[PDB]
Amino acid sequence: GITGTWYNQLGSTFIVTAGADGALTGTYESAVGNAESRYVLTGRYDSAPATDGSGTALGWTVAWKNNYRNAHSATTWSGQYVGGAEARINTQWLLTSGTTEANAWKSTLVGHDTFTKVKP
Amino acid sequence: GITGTWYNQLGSTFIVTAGADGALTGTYESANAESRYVLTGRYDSAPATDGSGTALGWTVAWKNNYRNAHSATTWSGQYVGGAEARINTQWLLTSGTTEANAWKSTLVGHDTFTKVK
Amino acid sequence: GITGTWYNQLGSTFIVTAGADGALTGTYESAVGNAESRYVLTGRYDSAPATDGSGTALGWTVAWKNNYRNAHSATTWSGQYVGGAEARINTQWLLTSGTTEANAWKSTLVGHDTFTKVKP
Amino acid sequence: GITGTWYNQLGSTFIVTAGADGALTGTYESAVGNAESRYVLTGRYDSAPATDGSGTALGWTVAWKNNYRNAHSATTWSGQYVGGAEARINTQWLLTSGTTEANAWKSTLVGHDTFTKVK
Repeated sequence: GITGTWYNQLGSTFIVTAGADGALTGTYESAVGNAESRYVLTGRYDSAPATDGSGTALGWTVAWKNNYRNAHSATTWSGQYVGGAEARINTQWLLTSGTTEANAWKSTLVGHDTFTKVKP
Repeated sequence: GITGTWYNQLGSTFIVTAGADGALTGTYESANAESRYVLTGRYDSAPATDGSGTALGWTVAWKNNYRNAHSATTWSGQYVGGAEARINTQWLLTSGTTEANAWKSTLVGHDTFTKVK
Repeated sequence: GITGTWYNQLGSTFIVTAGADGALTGTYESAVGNAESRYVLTGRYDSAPATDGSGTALGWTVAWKNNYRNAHSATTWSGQYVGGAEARINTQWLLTSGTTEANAWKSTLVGHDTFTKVKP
Repeated sequence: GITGTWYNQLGSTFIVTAGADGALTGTYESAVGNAESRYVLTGRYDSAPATDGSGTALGWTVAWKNNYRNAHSATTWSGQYVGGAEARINTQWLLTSGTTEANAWKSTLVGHDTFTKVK
């Protein structure tokens, strides 16, 4: 299932536990950006997905502050878990930095990450 | 300044506690108990003090004890304090789909939250 | 209709002509970023919208190169025109910069612009 | 390097001409290529990109109306072209449908497409 250790296409490490109540908890270690070591993540997933072959919807957030760095920013990943021989979590993400109002127009980056249980 | 009740532009209500460890926890009501859902997320607990906003994000999975849309929304944005405080966000809403329908699985939009209705 | 001079919430100026064949042409002047004076835009719109009260879908692109500056980037706006007492074009946009592969993960900003024929 | 036929990961095809002035013009279609699947495309690209190894920024729009059908929607692709023997156009896209105001919150889909010169 969702619980386990996942890697995105750039080598970031996503260590997640999916709880009975729909909770996602764990740590994220980024391979890019103003980041170093692990950061806390929390999120939610559908704990009773459809039974028609559909994926399992989920999302989570990392605020890029830990005991060693603070980038004044946060990423959310929104996506779905797809089971099978090679399980996969396909996501799109938004990375918002704290800005002044005049700079808010350039506050948010967008991209897509795919996660598997093997290193890229 | 984040902890409390917030209201978006379309009649939703966003109730949150910002914990000392960077946690966001609370409930989201998209319109009674049938419409309330758990939310969890994170925020920058040590933001800059130069006029910049406070970065944050949270997730709602659209399942409760009454309904299940097989979908989840993430909001990514920043809190801005002051007399007219706001949380300005962009969001992604992914539905569980088959592989053939995955290309149309994700909606995008934006929400602005205020402390007054 | 769509043809006219529009302004977004930051004061950018969008001068557009909607042709009978579905073509959008005109110029864009940005209130923000590495930009000066007018830039070419081209795009498309639905020349036969639904008759059920729905808006009119459209989109356009600006490459941020003109005779004065070149930011090595391009924005696309995707949205719909909504007729009314206060006509409005509501959009969401993607701004992609030319980058190296190592920097591609942070190549794309995302936002939302609303345009009116009155400058806010 | 942009002018020619490109294929995405899901069976769509587009033929584009990159003009000297920065114009993109052409047609977007399905793998089958039947007339009912073909739509006009129009966009812009950076006609003087950097020389430091960066990609070439571009974007284009397709409104999903042709002589045969009308989905009352339009997609914009925003991305960069990367040349070489394994040339690519890497994009993210937004697909907005015309909606009433009550339904505008769910008017816009987002995704990503990768285009290659080979099927």
